Amino acid sequence: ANFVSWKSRTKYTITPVKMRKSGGRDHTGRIRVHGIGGGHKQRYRMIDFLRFRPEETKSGPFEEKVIQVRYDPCRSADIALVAGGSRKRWIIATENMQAGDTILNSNHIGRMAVAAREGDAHPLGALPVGTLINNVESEPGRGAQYIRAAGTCGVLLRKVNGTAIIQLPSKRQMQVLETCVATVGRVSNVDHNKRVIGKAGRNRWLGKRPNSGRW
Amino acid sequence: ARGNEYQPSNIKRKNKHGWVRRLSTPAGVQVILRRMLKGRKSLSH
Amino acid sequence: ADRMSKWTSKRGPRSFRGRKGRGAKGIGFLTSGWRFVQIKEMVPEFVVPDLTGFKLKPYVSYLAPESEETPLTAAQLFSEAVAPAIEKDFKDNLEKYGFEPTQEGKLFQLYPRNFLR
Amino acid sequence: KYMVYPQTFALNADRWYQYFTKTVFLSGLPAALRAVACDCLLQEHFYLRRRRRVHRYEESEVISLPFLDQLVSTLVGLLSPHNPALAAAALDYRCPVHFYWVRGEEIIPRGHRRGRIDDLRYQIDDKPNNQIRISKQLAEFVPLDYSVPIEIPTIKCKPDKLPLFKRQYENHIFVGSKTADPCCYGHTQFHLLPDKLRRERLLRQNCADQIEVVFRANAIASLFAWTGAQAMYQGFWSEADVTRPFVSQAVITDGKYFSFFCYQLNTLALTTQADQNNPRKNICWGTQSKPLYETIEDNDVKGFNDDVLLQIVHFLLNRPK
Amino acid sequence: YEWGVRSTRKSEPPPLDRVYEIPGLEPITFAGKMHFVPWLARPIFPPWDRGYKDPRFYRSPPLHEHPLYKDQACYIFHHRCRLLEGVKQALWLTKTKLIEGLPEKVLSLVDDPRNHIENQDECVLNVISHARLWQTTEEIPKRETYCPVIVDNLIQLCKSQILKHPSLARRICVQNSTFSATWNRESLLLQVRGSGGARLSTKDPLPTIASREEIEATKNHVLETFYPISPIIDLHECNIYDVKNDTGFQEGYPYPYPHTLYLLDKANLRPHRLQPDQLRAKMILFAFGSALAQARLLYGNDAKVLEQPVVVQSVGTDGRVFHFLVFQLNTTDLDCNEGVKNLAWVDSDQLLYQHFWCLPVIKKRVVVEPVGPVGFKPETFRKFLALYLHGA
RNA sequence: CCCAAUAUCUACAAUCAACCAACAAGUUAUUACCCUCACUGUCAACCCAACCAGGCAUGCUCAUAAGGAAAGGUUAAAAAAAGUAAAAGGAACUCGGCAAAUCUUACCCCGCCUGUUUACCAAAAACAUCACCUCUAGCAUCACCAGUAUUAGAGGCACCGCCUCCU
RNA sequence: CUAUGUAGCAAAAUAGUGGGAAGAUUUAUAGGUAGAGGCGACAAACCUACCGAGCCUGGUGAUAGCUGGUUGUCCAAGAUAGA
RNA sequence: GCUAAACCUAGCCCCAAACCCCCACCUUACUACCACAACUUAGCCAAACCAUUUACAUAAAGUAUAGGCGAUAGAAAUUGAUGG
Ligand SMILES: [Mg+2]
Ligand SMILES: [Mg+2]
Ligand SMILES: [Mg+2]
Ligand SMILES: [Mg+2]
Ligand SMILES: [Mg+2]
Ligand SMILES: [Mg+2]
Ligand SMILES: [Mg+2]
Ligand SMILES: [Mg+2]
Ligand SMILES: [Mg+2]
Ligand SMILES: [Mg+2]
Repeated sequence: ANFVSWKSRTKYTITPVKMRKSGGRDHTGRIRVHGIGGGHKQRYRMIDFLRFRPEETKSGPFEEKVIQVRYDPCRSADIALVAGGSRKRWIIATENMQAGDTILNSNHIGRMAVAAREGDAHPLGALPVGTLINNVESEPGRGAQYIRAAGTCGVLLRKVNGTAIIQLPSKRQMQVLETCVATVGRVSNVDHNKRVIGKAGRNRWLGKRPNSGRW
Repeated sequence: ARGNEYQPSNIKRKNKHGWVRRLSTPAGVQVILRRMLKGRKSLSH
Repeated sequence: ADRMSKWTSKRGPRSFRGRKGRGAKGIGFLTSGWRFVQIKEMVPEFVVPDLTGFKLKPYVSYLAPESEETPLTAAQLFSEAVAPAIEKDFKDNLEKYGFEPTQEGKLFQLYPRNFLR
Repeated sequence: KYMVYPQTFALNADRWYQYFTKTVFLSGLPAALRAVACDCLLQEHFYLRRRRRVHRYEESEVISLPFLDQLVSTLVGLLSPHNPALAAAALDYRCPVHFYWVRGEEIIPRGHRRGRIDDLRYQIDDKPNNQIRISKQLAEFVPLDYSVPIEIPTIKCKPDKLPLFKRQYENHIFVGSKTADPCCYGHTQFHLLPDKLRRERLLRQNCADQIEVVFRANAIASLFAWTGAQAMYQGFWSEADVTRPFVSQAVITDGKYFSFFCYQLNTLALTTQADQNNPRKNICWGTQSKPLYETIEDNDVKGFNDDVLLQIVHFLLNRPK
Repeated sequence: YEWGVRSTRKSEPPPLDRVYEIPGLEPITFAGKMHFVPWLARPIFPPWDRGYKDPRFYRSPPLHEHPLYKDQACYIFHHRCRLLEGVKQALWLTKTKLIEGLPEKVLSLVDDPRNHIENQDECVLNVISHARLWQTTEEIPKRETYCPVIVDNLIQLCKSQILKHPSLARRICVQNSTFSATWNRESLLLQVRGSGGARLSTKDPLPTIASREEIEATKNHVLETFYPISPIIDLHECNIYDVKNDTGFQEGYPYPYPHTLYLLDKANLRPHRLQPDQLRAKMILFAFGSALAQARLLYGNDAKVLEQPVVVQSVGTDGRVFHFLVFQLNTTDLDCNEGVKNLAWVDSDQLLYQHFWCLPVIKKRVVVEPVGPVGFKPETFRKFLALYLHGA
């Protein structure tokens, strides 16, 4: 099967791009994961997760101000378009982010813990013990892979020489270098649990279909 | 009711039985060669 | 479901009906928006001579002598083309007698053929 | 229904369009404006410089159509003093003109309908470059029963043999706006020929008495379409023939050469039954084509003529008395 | 997280045949027989260069080696660009203060009734309709065709006011207007290349609208600053441009002095239509560009405070909402962030008509909102023709 | 039947698009080019069903301006098929009010509902389905996914509330 | 659901009566999944009229303790323990 | 009396000998004209199932040998080689 995956874009831009659904079909052509297909057409907004990325030929902590916090089909959380310097980025927003707010993004580990606003991005070591974080990264300068879903809080547990132990939402710990950049707060779209979809048609709209088999 | 399984279409007919589709795989070249040997004057659809 | 009859431009859907030519040469190229540009150079300009005063006709009288078939061969052409000049100049280094060593700087190349009948 | 094209390459299409229209054609006739006209001519040709270089295939779309737009807009803007009609007028840029009529019958020559008699429908669609519509009808040129010695030429051959092709789409009568528009009557139309039909393309062709054919064909077809649509907007049609002559004017230009036409529709009864004996004819009253100027060298316009501009303003000065 | 999955990039070239890395050997490759063969070595051919270069397959040299290439990054504002913060961003870029509401002088040029066009109210109403209900063969015309006619025939409606004064037939409407104005701001070399239409010019340039004692009364005002957004967001940062101002034409023109700029966001789909704020910002920048081009033509490229301020107008519209701007330039001196500023009076969100119904609205055959415009406000037209009349 | 190259961009729906209300979230600046209309479809009573009361997307006419012919001639037997009418009685027929004529009511079992299924004997009390529960999984560039525990996959059950003698 | 039809107009139709008909709907167009595999709102349902495992060619003249057959004239001997 | 019934060769089978032969066309083949690659026979079938197993010059010799030592498989040394 001539299946060139759609995820072929290289340059970054805030404009939505044209998703092509898969239906569970992998590159060969066979149902690899049952229960996928159909549903509303969607476009993809390239949300950028390295929340500490300085613009071209600049450095040092930077401030950005939001513009809007809109629905996103692909995520479960609500993305936000942050403007800074001469650059716009899509970033996952936390619960209490309104249009017009401002957020700091720093890699500067202070002498001691700096009381951080509930949307800013700081290195793990820079935060105090007992706060809530999102968009954690496994290792520095990599990107956010851990907590990103809707309404998920990640507690910071402790710090030791060069590392920090954080608690993931699944009720278990993990170690990460203290220079890993996280965001303090709770991911947006809280109480997304309580979405009684009501009827099978909604499931079909989202993209799921009922599949018997799954040998 | 059955019997009308052939809904003709030139694009499909030329795509799934044509000269280039045969020549795009060893099995197809074998098919063309069999039909060259048997004498056919309709090698490819 | 017919595979014996020839395949020509009258057969497929719109796309096929358009793409397939009918043996006709091209004279130009498609530009943007399906606009066609013609090139005066790719259109064969016929070269017809002046037939006035010509003393030959489509046929030849039945009162003509016969002869033998003697096809022109490279030797026969060379014999009366350049040889006499050689012999005349043999009584006292080849391009002077019509030899053309290379065929890039002439309009009608002999091999490959860059001209037309 | 046949698709009649006002701007047509077909040879001698003028007389064919006469037959389809029951129109006779008569050869003859029924201040710093020169400064502003030449200034618009220059500001579209040489003065105003484009960013992307001019190519000679859209030259009749970006250096000759704005020329007519400016000419008509300025003349209408400054001539409102001398004619209050233009003031509360309706100026339309590239608005569509459609007419749909029936003339003749033919016996279907093949199929499961052979022998059976069917009407010979026509359809004219036209994008006039500029047009001026008014709210009070103009004054007819000659009365409604102007018998003339000239007779409509007869085409014995089928319509197709002059390149003319059938099709089937919506049928549309349209003067430039729907029925509700008060400015339903019509005053003037300015047409710009595409480059296909221009002088130079037919100069590679080696005939002279065919250049005016395209002008005449464009005039006849487009003015008949417009006038007929005006008529049928008032309730008239073939079986209720118009009582008052309808009239309109057209200026047809290729960008350098101009011609003028004064058409007067008398009859819509063109069906075979309603044209049984109706001796009304439509009339055209066109002129030849003259050159507005000679050339545009650097900044002047050598040989700029004032007769053509005078005729244009003349046609714009008409009043609905 | 890099962008671009591996399986979509060109390819890793196939591993080379080892015969090449034997120092004395010249391999046997299939270049002798002009066609691929899978049991020889893949050749290595010279990079092919066309002695000619056909136009249909030309490949431009990269942006670096163009003759007009400048190291410093210009910030152009051409038609499609859309300022993020909008009005105040344009103010900063132009060093001006937004004075809400049109100036009293022009708004007092229409209060007198003698500047009335015949049957004004009903004629503007039927012009609205003619543009929006009777224009084409379909029941509901679209914006791409009814945005331009509203303006292009409202100006014609007002243009019939020559009878009162024969000095009105002294101006023309032009299309295809391309004016380029380059200036500087805090070592940011900005340019504005306005390629639009619906501009009208005049022989006699417009008068100053603010007193010489009011242009100086702006120094006290502190030009607004936004943070952390740069003043160049959404501007086209280009290394290909020119330090050269052109008004869009050349020497010796009747009607050379611009009067008003009409801007037409006529795209059918909303996302291709500039928001209100973006539209006002576009108006401000285009007007300032025209004014600066005129100033450069009159005086030259010298940063200074103008003795004779040049004013321009602009109306931006989509078809039912109108924005009016009067912009008075008084300084070519712009590098500094203090001094004499230019003035900009703007009226926004001015509705010519609240809504339009093209087909009758029926609940139970009790038609409630019949065909036509609902919520017409002639005051928008009052201000429109006011801006038109000023400068007579 | 198409398009010269490179960079830039390309945040806000569509619904008469304006009011309310939502969710399923819907090209240009530079460089190169002053060339013109060639080539093909164009017919018919037609195609897929071996020749055919079957199958066949869209636009427009909504009963026709277009298109057609249910009876080879006769007589008016039975049995058969379709239809119309019917005295009094009105389910006594029958496995059952199937068919037909008339239009109302009440309950009980099963399944929550709309939907899907055995192309060609079963459309259901089966499958699916919102809701709930259980099990597994700490995470890169070809599916799940350009996703990250309120997520993804695999299972059971089936919203919600209440519990683990007459005829 | 009933009646007609059962080599029928049709290798599943016709006439009436019916369920849905802004949605988990219906549908034209090109592409994909290939046979112990695909697909499946699981019915062993469907994958070109016949699928508890497509179709074609080859091994293949498969094998068959089973069924059916086995061709001129005339004569003569010729039958029911058991392992 | 119809229907029919009759015919010869067109060719072919097996040997011997000799080693055999203008244009368009891989895109939708038969279309004048633009930026990846190729390199162990399983099993029907016998063993009356089936599971190891089961065949692809003459002579020596169906011998040595192999084999649920069953069914079956099986050498070598040496010997000498135009016609119907
Ligand atoms: Mg036709
Ligand atoms: Mg009829
Ligand atoms: Mg009959
Ligand atoms: Mg009969
Ligand atoms: Mg009865
Ligand atoms: Mg149901
Ligand atoms: Mg046997
Ligand atoms: Mg037995
Ligand atoms: Mg005996
Ligand atoms: Mg056996």
